[PDB]
Amino acid sequence: NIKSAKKRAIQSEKARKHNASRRSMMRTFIKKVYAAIEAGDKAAAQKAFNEMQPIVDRQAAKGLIHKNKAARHKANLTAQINKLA
Amino acid sequence: KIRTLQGRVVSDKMEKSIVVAIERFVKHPIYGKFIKRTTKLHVHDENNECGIGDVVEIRECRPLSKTKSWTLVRVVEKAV
Amino acid sequence: MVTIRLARHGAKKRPFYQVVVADSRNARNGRFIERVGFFNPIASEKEEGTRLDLDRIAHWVGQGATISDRVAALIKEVNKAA
Amino acid sequence: MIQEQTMLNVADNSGARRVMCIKVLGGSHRRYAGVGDIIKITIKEAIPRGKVKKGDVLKAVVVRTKKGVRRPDGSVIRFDGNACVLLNNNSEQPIGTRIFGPVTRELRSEKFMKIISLAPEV
RNA sequence: AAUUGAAGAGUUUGAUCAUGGCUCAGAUUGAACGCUGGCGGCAGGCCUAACACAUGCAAGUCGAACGGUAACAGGAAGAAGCUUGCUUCUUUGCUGACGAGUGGCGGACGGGUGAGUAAUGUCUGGGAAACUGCCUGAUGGAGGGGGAUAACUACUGGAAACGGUAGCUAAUACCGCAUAACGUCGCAAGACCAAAGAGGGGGACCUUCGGGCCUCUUGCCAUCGGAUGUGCCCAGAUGGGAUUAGCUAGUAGGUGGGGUAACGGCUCACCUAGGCGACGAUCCCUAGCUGGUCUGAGAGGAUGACCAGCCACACUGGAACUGAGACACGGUCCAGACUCCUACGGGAGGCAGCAGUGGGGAAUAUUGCACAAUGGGCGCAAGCCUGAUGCAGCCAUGCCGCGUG
RNA sequence: CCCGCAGAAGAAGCACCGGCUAACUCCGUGCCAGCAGCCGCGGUAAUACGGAGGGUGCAAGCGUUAAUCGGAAUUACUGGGCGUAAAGCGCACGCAGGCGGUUUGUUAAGUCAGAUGUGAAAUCCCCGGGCUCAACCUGGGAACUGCAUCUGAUACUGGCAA
Ligand SMILES: [Mg+2]
Ligand SMILES: [Mg+2]
Ligand SMILES: [Mg+2]
Ligand SMILES: [Mg+2]
Ligand SMILES: [Mg+2]
Ligand SMILES: [Mg+2]
Ligand SMILES: [Mg+2]
Ligand SMILES: [Mg+2]
Ligand SMILES: [Mg+2]
Ligand SMILES: [Mg+2]
Ligand SMILES: [Mg+2]
Ligand SMILES: [Mg+2]
Ligand SMILES: [Mg+2]
Ligand SMILES: [Mg+2]
Ligand SMILES: [Mg+2]
Ligand SMILES: [Mg+2]
Ligand SMILES: [Mg+2]
Ligand SMILES: [Mg+2]
Ligand SMILES: [Mg+2]
Ligand SMILES: [Mg+2]
Ligand SMILES: [Mg+2]
Ligand SMILES: [Mg+2]
Ligand SMILES: [Mg+2]
Ligand SMILES: [Mg+2]
Ligand SMILES: [Mg+2]
Ligand SMILES: [Mg+2]
Ligand SMILES: [Mg+2]
Ligand SMILES: [Mg+2]
Repeated sequence: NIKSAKKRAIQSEKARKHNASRRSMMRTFIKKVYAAIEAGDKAAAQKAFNEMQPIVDRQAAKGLIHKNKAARHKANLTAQINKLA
Repeated sequence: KIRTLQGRVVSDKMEKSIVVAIERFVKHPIYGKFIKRTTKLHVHDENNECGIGDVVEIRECRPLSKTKSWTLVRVVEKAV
Repeated sequence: MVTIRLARHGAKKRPFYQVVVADSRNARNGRFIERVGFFNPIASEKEEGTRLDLDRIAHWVGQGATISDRVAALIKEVNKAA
Repeated sequence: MIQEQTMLNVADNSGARRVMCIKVLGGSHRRYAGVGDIIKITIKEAIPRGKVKKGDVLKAVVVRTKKGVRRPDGSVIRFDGNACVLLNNNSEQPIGTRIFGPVTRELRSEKFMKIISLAPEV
């Protein structure tokens, strides 16, 4: 409403869409992992982890999941896979 | 220990869901007589070991549950 | 960031500031961390008019506090050692 | 296509929720009201602090009906229910200030211009 | 030196003593009314309808991030007003500057209110599992690329709000790629993550005369600290009622998955059958809590304006997005209630910010001045903004002083 | 804030006067008009109504109303009562609860002691300081009677034992 930082409104949408896509693509690669664990495939399970690890670590750096959120995911996944891998 | 609490058991009958009674005396803030103000606490005790009637020593840990912020330390006495 | 500044506990037309260390975001006369001096600008030439526990001010500026503009003057106006 | 005994919904903030038509105005022996005609109604039920109480008797203009409206090409606009807008007795003119649901252009009636100005649709 | 301070009277009786209510002298007030009314200093000023609101103002700032010229200011090869040094327009963003736009930081502060809340609250005292913008210590970073886009141009729809096509372009916008430890996962071996430039002045030397180069400043990335802010857990205390005695299925606990910055029935699946309760649960009624304020010799009683702390709310219900921080007081979205605009097709708005208005009431102020001070936002700065604030206006409303001899 | 200028020049009101309660007479009125916090005044001499003279009390205020506490030991913890004045349940048995003879040992929760931390600033209070005084402003103390932690003391109370 009439006050300069209308700008801010339209700004936070540009932001919102940006983060929306990277935020999904990320949880996809995360999904691909839990998929293999439910399957049984230890290799695809590691294969999945090794391609998602960078993009999590990476997203965090960029700052839509800042720090430990990544950690937990790695930690969790790692346990799971070699729980029976 | 940074402080500890004693108290009798009161309820053992639940997979580690141990609850302990604590008893203080306190001067009535108005009529000076001393009365019994009781406190019940929900304490953790891995591999269930205390029993109804046991005196027990207890300490304040972080939240183990919505209810539990205390584990036990030692036991004292039984078969009341 | 924390800051050293003048709270104005004066009295219409005869100001008398407390000098305080506080979260710069708070109100000029609101919540503060500790008091570290005072500054009567109507001191009168009689006696006192700008007492100022330096060795604390010190401490906080060590811990990262900025100083006002007025206060900065007072410190460099107390002189410092004499 | 409304007549005596017909219940109607209300398309305004009048406070009336359910009304009954006790008269079809506009001509001796005249049976139906529809389109955008004026009817006399009684109030069967109303909200607790409205502009009108239950039991009140006044007029209203029908603005929505199951039977609808034909247009000069053959088409029809049909509504799922019958709705009217309450008017004051010695003036027609709407008692309410807001209108709800769509209305038809048939209301182009002068005295009902406020009703088109307000109101969401058609 | 520093709470060292306590009084009674009237009235049942013909009279009496007792019992016992009523009344009175005292302090106190954000007060009102009636009569009266001189001046000043400090203070106080919608207690009611968390009723509804016309209009102005209450949050911006940075050209030292970016392409930039539309306004007005100058200057300019050169075209000129010509009254031959005083100077006019074509233009040219050349720099002083600067509407609009991108970007940055602030719009989570400051200011309002007391609705909800008997506890995600508050007060006291503690605890462990966390994040923390600006500011600050330490240690190294800061390579090399890429595709966009607003502005603008053209075309075009609307009364307006504001749009549709197609191009076109810069960066501290954006994304890869490198680099990767005292960081993250991992017992290890290993694997994995980042960034941005912008100014100021300057000797050779010289360059495509823009600059490299030197040099200092400022911003940018990473890790560990500080400082502050905030999240969370426990205990005790913090109104009333039994003409409310039973309450409870995510309910209580466990195991695992998931989740959060973090512990956790936070969530789920499965198991155990628990958990609370007369030391008052549940239900109902009322209520923001504190410091303190008034009174009282005290103990108490009463109270929570003005000042400061915490919480909570921002038309009503609900939501999340952005962000270090919000489920956002002058942000967004949905529903609702209600109001305004209109060319009738569609749009817009929320004073419990300041002033002001209607309404309610026994009753509560000016649509003022200024950033000079202090304090806050942004900027290297100069500065710009700041109804915070500092002042002024109104009322004997109070305190204090003074006068009317 | 300072100096000059004129001329007492512009500047007093409100409640009360029966007792409680400081302050008294006259006229009018006549259970009327009316007053009133409580008692209670008014029917022919009204210090109680209304007016007047006088007086008492406060003063740019004064009265009235509303409101909290006080006096009220009238919810009595400090600090009260129940034969006849308000008040012993018609009587009993008894769960919970409260209380509990006497001895030794032990415990250290109640209790007591010390130390440490904390109890925001303002406010209150004491001693000062600054506005011509005062209100107001300010330095510094004192106080916040509280809470927690640690270590001790064991008479009393609580726990355990006999
Ligand atoms: Mg887990
Ligand atoms: Mg008598
Ligand atoms: Mg008057
Ligand atoms: Mg600009
Ligand atoms: Mg309320
Ligand atoms: Mg960037
Ligand atoms: Mg890399
Ligand atoms: Mg680059
Ligand atoms: Mg779990
Ligand atoms: Mg007393
Ligand atoms: Mg206020
Ligand atoms: Mg909301
Ligand atoms: Mg976020
Ligand atoms: Mg507003
Ligand atoms: Mg206003
Ligand atoms: Mg009125
Ligand atoms: Mg103001
Ligand atoms: Mg006398
Ligand atoms: Mg009288
Ligand atoms: Mg007489
Ligand atoms: Mg009493
Ligand atoms: Mg008695
Ligand atoms: Mg009796
Ligand atoms: Mg008897
Ligand atoms: Mg004995
Ligand atoms: Mg204090
Ligand atoms: Mg003096
Ligand atoms: Mg003993």
